Amino acid sequence: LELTQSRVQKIWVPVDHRPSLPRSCGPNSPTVIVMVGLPARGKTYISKKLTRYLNWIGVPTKVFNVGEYRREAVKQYSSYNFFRPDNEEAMKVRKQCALAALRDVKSYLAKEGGQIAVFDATNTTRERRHMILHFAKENDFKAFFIESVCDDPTVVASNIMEVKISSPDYKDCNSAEAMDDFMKRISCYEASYQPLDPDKCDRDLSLIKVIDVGRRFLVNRVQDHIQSRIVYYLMNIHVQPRTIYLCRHGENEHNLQGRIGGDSGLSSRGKKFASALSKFVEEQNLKDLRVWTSQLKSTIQTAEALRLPYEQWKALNEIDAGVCEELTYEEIRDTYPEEYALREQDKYYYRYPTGESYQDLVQRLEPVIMELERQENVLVICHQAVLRCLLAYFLDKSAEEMPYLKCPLHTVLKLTPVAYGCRVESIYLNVESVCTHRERSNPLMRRNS
Amino acid sequence: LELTQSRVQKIWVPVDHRPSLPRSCGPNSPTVIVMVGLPARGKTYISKKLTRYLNWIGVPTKVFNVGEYRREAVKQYSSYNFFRPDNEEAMKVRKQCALAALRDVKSYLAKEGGQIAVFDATNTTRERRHMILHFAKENDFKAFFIESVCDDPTVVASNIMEVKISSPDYKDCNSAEAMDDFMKRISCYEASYQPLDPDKCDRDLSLIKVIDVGRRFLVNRVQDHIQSRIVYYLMNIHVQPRTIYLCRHGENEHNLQGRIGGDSGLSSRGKKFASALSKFVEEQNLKDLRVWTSQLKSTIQTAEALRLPYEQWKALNEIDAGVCEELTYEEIRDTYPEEYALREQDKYYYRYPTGESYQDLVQRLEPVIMELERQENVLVICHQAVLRCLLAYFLDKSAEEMPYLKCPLHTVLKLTPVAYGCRVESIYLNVESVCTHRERSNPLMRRNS
Ligand SMILES: Nc1ncnc2c1ncn2[C@@H]1O[C@H](COP(=O)(O)OP(=O)(O)O)[C@@H](O)[C@H]1O
Ligand SMILES: Nc1ncnc2c1ncn2[C@@H]1O[C@H](COP(=O)(O)OP(=O)(O)O)[C@@H](O)[C@H]1O
Ligand SMILES: O=P(O)(O)OC[C@H]1O[C@@](CO)(OP(=O)(O)O)[C@@H](O)[C@@H]1O
Ligand SMILES: O=P(O)(O)OC[C@H]1O[C@@](CO)(OP(=O)(O)O)[C@@H](O)[C@@H]1O
Ligand SMILES: O=P(O)(O)OC[C@H]1O[C@](O)(CO)[C@@H](O)[C@@H]1O
Ligand SMILES: O=P(O)(O)OC[C@H]1O[C@](O)(CO)[C@@H](O)[C@@H]1O
Repeated sequence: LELTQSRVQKIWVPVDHRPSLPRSCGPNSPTVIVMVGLPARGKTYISKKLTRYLNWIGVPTKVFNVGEYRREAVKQYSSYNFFRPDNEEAMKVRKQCALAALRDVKSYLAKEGGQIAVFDATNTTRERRHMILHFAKENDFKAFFIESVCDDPTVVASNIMEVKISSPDYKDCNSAEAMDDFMKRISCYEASYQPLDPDKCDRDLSLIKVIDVGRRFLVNRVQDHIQSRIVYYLMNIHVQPRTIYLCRHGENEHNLQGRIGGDSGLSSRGKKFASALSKFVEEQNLKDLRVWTSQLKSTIQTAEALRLPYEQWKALNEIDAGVCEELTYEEIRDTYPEEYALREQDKYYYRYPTGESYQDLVQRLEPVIMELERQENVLVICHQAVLRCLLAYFLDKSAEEMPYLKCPLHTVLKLTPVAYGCRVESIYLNVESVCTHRERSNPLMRRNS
Repeated sequence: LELTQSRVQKIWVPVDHRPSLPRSCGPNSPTVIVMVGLPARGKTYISKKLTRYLNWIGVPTKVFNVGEYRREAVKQYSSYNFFRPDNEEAMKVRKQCALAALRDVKSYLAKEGGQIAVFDATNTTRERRHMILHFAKENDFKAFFIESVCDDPTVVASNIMEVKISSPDYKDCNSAEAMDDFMKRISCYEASYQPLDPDKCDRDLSLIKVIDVGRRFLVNRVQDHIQSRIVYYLMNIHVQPRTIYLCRHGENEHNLQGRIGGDSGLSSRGKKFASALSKFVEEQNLKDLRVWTSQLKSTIQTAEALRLPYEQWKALNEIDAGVCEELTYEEIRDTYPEEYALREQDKYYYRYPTGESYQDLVQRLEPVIMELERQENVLVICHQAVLRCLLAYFLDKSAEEMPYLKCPLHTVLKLTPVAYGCRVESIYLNVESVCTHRERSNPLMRRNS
């Protein structure tokens, strides 16, 4: 009925004429995601990636790798003997490591504002899992299990070579031995490993059993929206090798006049960039390649130069500056000085009058991201702000740094799957253009001054 | 490089200066969705609903119910004897009915522009399914299977009472007998019913096995984006009883001046509507109720009147009229006569300059819809165009009629799950307001006139 619009987010909230003594209060249950499976099954991989996605879409998440807790308690690794079921002392340390991790999980979900906590450990026994349930139960946390099952020696072998042997545990080992020691380590967990059994013992557990690297899934009783998304997400990511290329439209006319937004076409240099891009793609010699653009003339003209089928996406359109479209930063500061200042102090959440915020872009780009995960080779020709959002997702950058990532014109960012994330390579196509990057940039409201 | 922007959709396409003799060409493989399971398992329900969703998001889909083909070939039903495995003649008719349906499936996917075809029949035998694969294989159609398994007599019994007994097959029967005849009919299919076996015989088939009304899922090798969505969709819909209420913000100031868009607050009547709405909600006496609004002041003020926690969604914001925001239809016709005319001849695809189209709303509302499916009781306070889109989804209205659906101010649309769809009830809260509904509305370009 009677409200006021927040200055940064432009959100309508009710005016709280806090009486004499303003009462605050503060601070949807948090979720503990429990990874399950033998080592070298991709649990850490899934953990890190899922967390990357969730934080990007706005759900604060953190991974709690029990392994790191162990490396912290036991300075240097020696061999798999540490993991033998008969190693009574090591068992105490391992148990202590897991409980210490949960301790931090409690502090995260109950005292640091986190919503999701990924408990990354083998958690291969009903006994370990029951303990976690109890823990969750007493702290009022929902529990969701993700088990990875893979009995393909080629896969396990490969997984070991990609992330295991180069672990700090094997700092003083050659491939031959690290590989041999890890295999023995896995054997240690095999005897008491009790996979999840939803059609029986684990009927009441909320879980997803990822089988044969995503070939098949077994989902049991999803509880909420959050558990709905993850499941959706896990069923769309793959591990096939491929490359993702990201770049902006060749320089446009508004770029030259320092004008934001609009729908201007390519400048002579922008067109030059287009051919260069065509040459670059040709040289990459990719068997197949999808090309995506926004619906703004700028990106489509660039795509045309490629002579390849491309698909337009309205979601890739540049951020909408509202009443500031087509205006220069100078004109914005002069006409909307307060709006200008507000954006500089909170560039991620700031929303343009009748326009958008970087936050809006993320919600808007979520489906572009979901498709990128499903695809193989893809070239995305877009815009500065948009590019920053996608890049933030792939490179796991925070919301605070997202609106400042450097995404120059005429430059292609080549992204490749490496280890637990994405490797990025920058390739400038050698065509001049303007630079549209802008970095971040009291006494009277106090006595004495 | 050199393109032109389409007048209606504002989409940048390359100029095709069709040479002397313009060549056209024309017209992603189509998909045949194969339903599997004993009768009264919700296959038709799933079929119709999935098709409702798909067409709404833009993927042309149609259901091919073999049952209707049979009722068409055999004027009147008599009893389950028709379905006995020893009824050699009926078997010929049934086979003929299925093949006739596929025939229409071919014509749909290959000659009518359809993308998805839902083959709705029990398809309970490996033999029937293998036939469908062959069919698909020879027409270059992908094949996806959805099997519904339910061994809960209470469920089957209930399903029978809700959609079976009231079938035209039982026009001359009382509940007692229709129920008894249907049970015998189901027995007929039980002997040769071979459920899907993904971990064996059906390993290479793309399928999802819905178990215990969604309690559990078994997904096997999703092939594309399309099979990704459906799966996601099926895992989010439920059949619990609940109600969805939809209405617009109480009348606002711009409403009074005949002004579109903007972010004006409630008028005195709009506020009156707010209290009325509060009274209405109270009288509905719902155990729980979620309230959703847009981020425009109008809907939030309305929600405030309820004194209930509500969640804002940027996706629910009214359609964006671009450079026409805050303008009157009169001012639009006068200032942008051509834009005005263009919108009237293609109201669904038309996009406002630097604004949106009803088509954009759908893509934008997809996640609102997905959440509505996951929830129980929900009150959505929004806007005319937005409301029309949601209503179009629930009432299965076409894109052509969506921008004209009647969604008056101060009126609540109560939606309830009934049969295979949604029942709608309109409740006007008895508070005056303006009417913002607008219906649809050569010689010189020819010789002689
Ligand atoms: N669902 C999966 N099944 C098997 N291997 C996978 C899966 N997802 C990812 N991987 C692979 O596993 C490796 C990462 O394994 P890691 O996460 O360290 O295993 P773990 O934590 O289970 O000991 C990568 O090479 C990755 O490609
Ligand atoms: N996954 C499901 N399992 C069991 N019953 C369901 C499911 N989905 C919907 N239903 C119920 O089934 C009924 C509709 O059944 P119908 O589609 O005619 O069955 P069928 O086509 O299998 O003979 C409705 O009462 C609906 O609530
Ligand atoms: O509590 P458990 O089940 O042992 O799981 C965590 C353990 O797994 C290890 C299994 O090798 O994996 P990780 O690679 O995740 O570090 C150990 O470091 C750690 O002790
Ligand atoms: O080809 P089949 O496997 O018999 O499936 C379609 C058949 O199922 C029926 C099963 O009762 O169901 P429906 O309610 O879908 O009409 C019959 O009308 C029809 O003959
Ligand atoms: O996020 P920033 O640093 O304000 O830059 C935003 C601008 O970048 C551009 O893509 C190019 O200036 C504009 O269209 C957009 O308004
Ligand atoms: O779809 P229509 O019939 O053009 O009406 C659209 C308009 O409806 C409103 O919600 C009210 O006029 C406007 O904000 C919006 O522009």
